[PDB]
Amino acid sequence: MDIAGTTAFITGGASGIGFGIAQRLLANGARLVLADIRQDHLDEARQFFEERQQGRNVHTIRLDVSDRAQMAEAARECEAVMGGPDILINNAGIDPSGPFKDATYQDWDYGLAINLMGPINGIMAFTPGMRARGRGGHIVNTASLAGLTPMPSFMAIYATAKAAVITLTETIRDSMAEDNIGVTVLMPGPIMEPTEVGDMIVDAIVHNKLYVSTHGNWRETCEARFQALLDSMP
Amino acid sequence: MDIAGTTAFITGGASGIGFGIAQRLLANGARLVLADIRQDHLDEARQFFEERQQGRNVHTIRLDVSDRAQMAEAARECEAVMGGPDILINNAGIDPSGPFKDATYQDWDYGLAINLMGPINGIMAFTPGMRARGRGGHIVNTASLAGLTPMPSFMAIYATAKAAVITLTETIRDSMAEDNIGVTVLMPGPIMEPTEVGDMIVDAIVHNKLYVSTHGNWRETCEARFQALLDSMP
Repeated sequence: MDIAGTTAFITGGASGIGFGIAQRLLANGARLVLADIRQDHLDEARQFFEERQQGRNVHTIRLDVSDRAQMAEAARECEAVMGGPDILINNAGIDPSGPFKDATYQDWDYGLAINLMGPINGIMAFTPGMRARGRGGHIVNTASLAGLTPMPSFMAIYATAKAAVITLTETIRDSMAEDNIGVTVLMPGPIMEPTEVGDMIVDAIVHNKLYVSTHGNWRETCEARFQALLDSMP
Repeated sequence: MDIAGTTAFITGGASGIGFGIAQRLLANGARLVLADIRQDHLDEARQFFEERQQGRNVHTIRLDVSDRAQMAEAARECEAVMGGPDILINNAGIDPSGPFKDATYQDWDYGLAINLMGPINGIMAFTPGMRARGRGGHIVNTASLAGLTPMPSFMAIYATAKAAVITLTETIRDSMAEDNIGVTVLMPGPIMEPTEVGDMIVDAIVHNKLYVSTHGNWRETCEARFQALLDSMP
């Protein structure tokens, strides 16, 4: 899809990959709504754009992506203030990792709430409008290569959630396509510069690419896992 | 591990795959605790074994695997009544499929609660004892080939949950290994006789196999997905 003239709503938008994506979407003609849990991060992020004389095209919303009522409110605020959005970037995450025997129900609940239910809540809250407005759109979900390559037990919660996000994104593709909404799952490793990731995401939105991986260092470990899965099949 | 003289706790144990696993574990010398949400199913399953003079080796518990308090109760009752368990089969599932546009938060919460949090709750409630008793054990989680091969959007919730269970099982392996507890993820297709699946699980427990797939029909479709993932990697 064409990025020019669109509005992008970006969770975890005040730092890291989310902020790199923000920069490159704005550079390609999008207006921005940055959502994040930290007030100070959001103000710093908009100040960056302020210094580049683009403050009027960036709005910020303090948001907990696990709060479904807040997510619905944010979708209405986005539409009112900046329009749309046409582009939804579900990028917020957290890392609940630690010795697996020390893991608690609270770790599981929080880990899944942000990393898995965040994107689900975004899809639930934003797609009714994205479908109804009828001008297409795009959804990017940030997963991780930790959702694909074999991971150790101290990363069980994170890996489990991010694997789910990969399959979620794959599986909703046909449903979203009915209303000309493309989907992409972003699978980072160690974050390469955020604006480089941003440009990969620009390409994925423009050309409707399902998969974006930032690194290839786990090609062989992934291949080995994939082969073991295949070998299990009679 | 040797199955003879062990106790197996099996969720969704009163029908389908769970009951086939129950049958073959008992045939290999395990005592059984069958857990299921349906009391009438449990009664029928109990009767089946009673008529084959195996009644005193089977115990039934009505259980909602998404209820953590009930799961804690079940672990206490299992240990008291039948001992152990040495073998934990997290097999309960449900399918909230339907047009993805019409999916509700309730569909997602139910789908994830049973299919993903069920096994997590089983692990959390049962593995402390399995570790403490110090005689090792085995955990089988029932996922699905739907968690691996590309699925249509109307199956998004099920596919998402089952993909997560595959990764859950992979990642916890090294933690469970510390206490000589092996793990297996079972990935079924269309259910082939349940007892045939049961024998695959006997083999997995005896030989500590990480993966069991019941069908080879999705080899090529999985290969294509895996290749697309690999191709995304720089």
